[PDB]
Amino acid sequence: MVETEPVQGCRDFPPEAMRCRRHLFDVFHATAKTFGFEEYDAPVLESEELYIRKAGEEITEQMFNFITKGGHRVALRPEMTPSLARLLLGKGRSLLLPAKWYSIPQCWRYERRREHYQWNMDIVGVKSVSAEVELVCAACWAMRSLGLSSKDVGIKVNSRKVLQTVVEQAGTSDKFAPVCVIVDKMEKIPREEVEAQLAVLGLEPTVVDAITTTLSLKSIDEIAQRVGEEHEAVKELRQFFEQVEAYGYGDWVLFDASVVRGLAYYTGIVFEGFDREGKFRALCGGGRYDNLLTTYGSPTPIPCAGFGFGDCVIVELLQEKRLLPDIPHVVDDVVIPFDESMRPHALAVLRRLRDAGRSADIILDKKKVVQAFNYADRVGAVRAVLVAPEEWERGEVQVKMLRGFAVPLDRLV
Amino acid sequence: MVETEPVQGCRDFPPEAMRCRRHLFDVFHATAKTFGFEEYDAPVLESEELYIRKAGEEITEQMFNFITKGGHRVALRPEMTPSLARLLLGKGRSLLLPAKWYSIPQCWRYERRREHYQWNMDIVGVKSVSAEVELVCAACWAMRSLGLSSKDVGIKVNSRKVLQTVVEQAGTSDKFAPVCVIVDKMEKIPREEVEAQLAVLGLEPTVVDAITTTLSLKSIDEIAQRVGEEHEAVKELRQFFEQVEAYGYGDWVLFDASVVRGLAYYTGIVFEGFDREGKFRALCGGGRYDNLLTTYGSPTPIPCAGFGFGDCVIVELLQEKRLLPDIPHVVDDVVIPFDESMRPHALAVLRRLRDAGRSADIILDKKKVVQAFNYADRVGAVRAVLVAPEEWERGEVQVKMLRGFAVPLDRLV
Ligand SMILES: N[C@@H](Cc1c[nH]c[nH+]1)C(=O)O
Ligand SMILES: N[C@@H](Cc1c[nH]c[nH+]1)C(=O)O
Ligand SMILES: Nc1ccc(Cl)cc1N
Ligand SMILES: Nc1ccc(Cl)cc1N
Repeated sequence: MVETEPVQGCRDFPPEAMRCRRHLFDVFHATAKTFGFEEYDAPVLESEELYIRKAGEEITEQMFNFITKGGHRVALRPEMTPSLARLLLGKGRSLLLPAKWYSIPQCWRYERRREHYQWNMDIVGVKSVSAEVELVCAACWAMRSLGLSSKDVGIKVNSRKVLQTVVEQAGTSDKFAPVCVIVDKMEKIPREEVEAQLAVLGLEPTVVDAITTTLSLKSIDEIAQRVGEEHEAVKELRQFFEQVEAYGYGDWVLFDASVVRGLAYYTGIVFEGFDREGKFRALCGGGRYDNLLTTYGSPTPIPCAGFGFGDCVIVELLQEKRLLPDIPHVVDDVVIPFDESMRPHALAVLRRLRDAGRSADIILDKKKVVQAFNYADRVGAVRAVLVAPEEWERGEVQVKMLRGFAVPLDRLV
Repeated sequence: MVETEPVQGCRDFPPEAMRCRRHLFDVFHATAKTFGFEEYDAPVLESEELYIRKAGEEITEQMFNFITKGGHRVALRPEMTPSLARLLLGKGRSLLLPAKWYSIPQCWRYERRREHYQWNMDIVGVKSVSAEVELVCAACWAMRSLGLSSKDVGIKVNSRKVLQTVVEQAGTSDKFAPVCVIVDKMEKIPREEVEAQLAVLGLEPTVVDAITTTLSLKSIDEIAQRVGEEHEAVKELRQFFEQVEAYGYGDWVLFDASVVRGLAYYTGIVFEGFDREGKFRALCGGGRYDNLLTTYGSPTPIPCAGFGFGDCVIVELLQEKRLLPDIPHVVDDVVIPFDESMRPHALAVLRRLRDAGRSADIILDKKKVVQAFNYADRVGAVRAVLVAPEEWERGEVQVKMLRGFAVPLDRLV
């Protein structure tokens, strides 16, 4: 016998599971269309150097990578943003801006799940916080579309520019991205573990204190005290909250100075979806990354912002809230030939039903009417169309609503 | 600068290209729904042993495979059918039959394109030729849905049981699959090249002659002469053509004794889509594979049939026929704030438009009304909604159909 289980850390999607996945993706697609985003895709296989950012990120540490027979360093993508940037950089100035691009790539890791799907939404060429507003609104929209409300979830919001200043004032920008990465672990691991990693980086106790203090500031007015009420970060966050309020999602968003995210390239606003019961990891996460494309070699800086919204946590949350009823398969009609002699006519009928835009099966193998009705019920047919000899000569079939009257063929549809 | 081109043999899908892909996939999805097929998926990464069939197949020869760090032999799938079978075998008798499963997996190869998408349709648990009929009808349906007609394309049809007999009568079944694989190359390479490979296998000139002769038989009546009018293969092919005729696609299908296909596991009917101008490779291909699941270790034999329908040839054909007009992006509304002071109201309006199921952008960065209208035109907006101070106090906005009247907010939608 052959191994029936999938490769380590990977999921099979038989029909029942695939319907659940579809329910989720329909929402991501529908939301992207509602917000004017355009679909794109790129190869799951990318060059390894595309991710070599040298900042101690988990996403680069846990790369599912290998070498081709031709000796090329490749990887199954751990995230999409680098593919996006590559695509953007290749377009250059033929690319018209602003651009709003989205996708639902499978992404991979190696260390426990080794793949996940991640809805990516990104706005490109928009300097202002209106991009982040739109992005954050898209994510709430998606969650509400799935049945969640502001009671169930929210979106925490911060700016890395705050911490940028404190790192600048205590020194060298080259170390900022590495620090954000370490400081991201603060919620997870003890302060002792994070302090030591920051000290290992070569930062002194003075700057570490200031970092700690600023992560634990509770309101935007407190950030104004420490940084100034016209630090670009303050005006931006106020603009952001004002705009989200005006769109009607003020109950969904809030400030949190502890939110930095684990990715090196964020420069401005960052955000995280969360459940309001404290039970699950981040539902999504994102932010502004204005320098990435400059780092990839762009002559002109390209402002960007976006998020990723995984397919795991959201599903667990929806299951907990009882918002993932299994929805069984459906089909409009099941055509039932009275017997094999009636098959040709049954096919003709099947053609008519399908030509009208209906979803229709025909009983394929040899079986009794009563077996076929049960079969019809099992596949979730709305209607069973029995094709029998007597009715056929009257130009009719027998129709029976499952959720048996004689009907003229033209009336079936 | 970073490498902007994708990894060797792989395609990028920027928005313009992705729309073309979507047009094609919408059809595969829509067709699968019309025919009552159910979506499934499995990991692109599968165990290498899953494909070790030892019959000299191109699909196994050209495997994009590698070794994990844990020392496991894996591969990026060259086809889906083995994943399907694995999924089916794991379900066992909890699986209800017949089952009609479909997917659109990316599949890979290493040798020139190294990936392609392939619509897979498969019927499971159906002994009779009604499965093949349905499958063949689905493929024609798809092609017509894309704008092709019976003038443009057809589906060639044959049975391997014919050749099965001739191999049996001249000898040992273990060699049958290898022979089908060699005989598949007949159309491509010289008869001398195919003869030598069959002779290399250990088959004598007598059986080779008989093979050649039977591949070049032109009608079903000629196969009846050589094999008998009640060879199961004759009755099946007549049943098949009778049923396809009755469904209304008789002009789309025909017999061809040279069609064997390149895959080892086919046992009964096999078929190939083709363009009637002789310009392109196979558009799709499929057949019955009644022993595969027995070979994977099933206690009870499971009848199966299916096809794969690639995304390359079909597109070239549609391009040649001028049936792939580029269809530009569309969005219902573009909300234009008169200026930044109007942004909050513009957002509120944006919310209303989207709540009504409309697709809507808002101008995100700072720009002049006339720039924003041009922007609206460039994104293919059906309508531009200008939000200006004077109209706002009258409870109105300015609306202008792009494919400027004042309108009350409640009337916008
Ligand atoms: N790539 C990020 C999400 C993102 C998309 N765009 C910007 N950020 C992640 O995996 O967390
Ligand atoms: N796997 C086959 C197509 C197929 C699906 N089901 C049966 N056959 C191919 O790649 O050609
Ligand atoms: N980056 C990433 C890739 C794959 C999985 Cl399953 C999880 C993460 N976090
Ligand atoms: N099996 C296969 C896989 C990938 C490509 Cl691009 C082509 C083929 N034929």
